[PDB]
Amino acid sequence: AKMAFTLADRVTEEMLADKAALVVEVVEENYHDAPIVGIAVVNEHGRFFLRPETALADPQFVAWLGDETKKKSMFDSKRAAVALKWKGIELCGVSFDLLLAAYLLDPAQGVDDVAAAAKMKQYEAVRPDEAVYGKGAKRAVPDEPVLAEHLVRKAAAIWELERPFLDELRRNEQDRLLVELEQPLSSILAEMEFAGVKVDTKRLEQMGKELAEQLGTVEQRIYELAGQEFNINSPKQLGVILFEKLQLPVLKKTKTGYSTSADVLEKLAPYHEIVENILHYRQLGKLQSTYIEGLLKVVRPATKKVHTIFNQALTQTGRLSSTEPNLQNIPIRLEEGRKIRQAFVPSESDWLIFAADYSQIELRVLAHIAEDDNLMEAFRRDLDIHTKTAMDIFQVSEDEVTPNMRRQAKAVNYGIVYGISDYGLAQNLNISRKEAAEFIERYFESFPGVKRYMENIVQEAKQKGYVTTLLHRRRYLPDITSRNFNVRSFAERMAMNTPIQGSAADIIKKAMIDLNARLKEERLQAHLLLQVHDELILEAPKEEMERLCRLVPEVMEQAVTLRVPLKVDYHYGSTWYDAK
DNA sequence: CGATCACGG
DNA sequence: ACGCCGTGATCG
Ligand SMILES: Cc1cn([C@H]2CC[C@@H](COP(=O)(O)OP(=O)(O)OP(=O)(O)O)O2)c(=O)[nH]c1=O
Ligand SMILES: OC[C@H]1O[C@@](CO)(O[C@H]2O[C@H](CO)[C@@H](O)[C@H](O)[C@H]2O)[C@@H](O)[C@@H]1O
Ligand SMILES: [Mg+2]
Repeated sequence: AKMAFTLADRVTEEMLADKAALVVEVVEENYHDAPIVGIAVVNEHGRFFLRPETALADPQFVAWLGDETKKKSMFDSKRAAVALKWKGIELCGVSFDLLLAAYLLDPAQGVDDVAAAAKMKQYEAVRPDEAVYGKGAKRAVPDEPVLAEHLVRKAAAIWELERPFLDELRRNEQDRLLVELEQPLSSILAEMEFAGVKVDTKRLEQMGKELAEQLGTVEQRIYELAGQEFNINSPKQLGVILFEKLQLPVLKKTKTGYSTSADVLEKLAPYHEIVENILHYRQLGKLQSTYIEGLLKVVRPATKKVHTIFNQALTQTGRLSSTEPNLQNIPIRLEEGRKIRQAFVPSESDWLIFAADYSQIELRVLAHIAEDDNLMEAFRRDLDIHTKTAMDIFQVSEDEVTPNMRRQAKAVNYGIVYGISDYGLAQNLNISRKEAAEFIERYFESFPGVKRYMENIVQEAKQKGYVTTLLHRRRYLPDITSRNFNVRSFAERMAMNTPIQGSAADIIKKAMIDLNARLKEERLQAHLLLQVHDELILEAPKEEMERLCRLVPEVMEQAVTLRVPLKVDYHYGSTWYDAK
């Protein structure tokens, strides 16, 4: 169609109205220190394209960007706010984010550009980003006339789409979810990303050297026990060595061949001691490629900071994800890998890392939603839920529960409600299927409210076509009412899990908002560095630690009010490792 | 490029 | 058929 706009040479007053759609275009997927390629503004007065050299050097435009009373509608304002922070420019007054609006309406659409959001409301006057920029190796900023139209069309779409999106969100009881939760969170995340996390690169390099030496050792020992050289990192080549050369029993097959999973290898340990060396090599290899080589590749060598990106509009359940680097999967469960955490350090001298974590938040959320008398009682009385379950499924008194029995009970606790089978429980814990089935019966008899939640939540999903979380986030499950046992089954387990995992996401998000408010309120230097699903990581001057110790846990625990209390553990020290 | 494997929640 | 949600390295 025909859409008129001003390809402007200079900023003018009518471009600085107090309500506008604004596009600050960053074409690099990773927007940290990335170029801004163009600016579009659409308001009551018209449509404008501005060259970034010009607009970002203009004191009036920069003031307008920074003024919170001048309201902007955008798509992915976090991308813009961060790219602008790298250029030394503050962005304020973002009142609508089309990306977050589309995400809330349906995460399954995987909306990742203005065009994809526009399609939800049959708005077609805008091209997909991939069509304008090209895919893969063809990725390129087009000629200025083409770029300018594309950006103005994006700004025009946001301008037209705000009301229809807000109208549907309001209808879904998700309007406060957008304006009071996700949008404020976006600003908090932008600050966390830009600040970054400081890394001890010398320590990482030292670990890397040693690891390469252990790797070399374990590798040769594997070749020696196998009587051949092969690529150990090739599950397929490893399959041949284990199941053809060594004639080890084939315990599991996939559509592609023999499994060499950690679980299969565990079950093969009575047969040959090689499998235990292979497990060791894989643990070492992971630390090396992922957490040494990977981290050092992205660290900024002049500041020693890593700058992750929290994807706020990706997961189906309302969790965040973290990329380039992922800081939500740094090792903790085994002591060797946990030491990577010593390389995560305060950004200034005399600062400390502070870490706080919800205790068993998903099971507390389950207690609340299911209204199981027995489960609710456990949390109100501050009992250990994993020990209690152990007592119920092993039919023993409390003192008889072993640390191993607690671990098995933890697997039961995080498995049954989400649809684990007796088979799955038997395979995962390497125990008899008959006993696994008894565990499952005893659990349900001990927590009958949980059995009824599973039945009721699946019924609700079938009747409504979606499930909802505590703060009204939705996930649609069109696959749920199918005759196809597998497709229906996978959808049923999503119905069981999403309300629990998604409600836990809602609670921590609200917690981050409340916390930001107070830190700023009491004018502390403390700020957030990271969120890890049910944990918050901060850094602060050491003097601030007696305050954080009282403030952080309280904000966290009172974020929402449930039919059971929420519990938070917290720790500080001179590295992330030490914050335990 | 989709599976496999390992790491976290 | 066989708990859920993620990212990265690596393979063929
Ligand atoms: C280990 C593991 C964990 N999870 C999720 C669900 C919980 C969170 C946090 O794990 P944690 O051991 O702290 O659990 P928590 O209940 O906090 O137990 P602790 O009191 O920390 O022992 O991770 C899981 O889904 N499957 C697993 O096998
Ligand atoms: O800016 C993050 C935001 O952008 C999207 C696309 O709209 O994802 C892009 O950026 C991510 C972070 O660099 C990449 O991981 C992703 O591959 C890229 O498409 C959204 O998905 C995201 O919320
Ligand atoms: Mg825990």
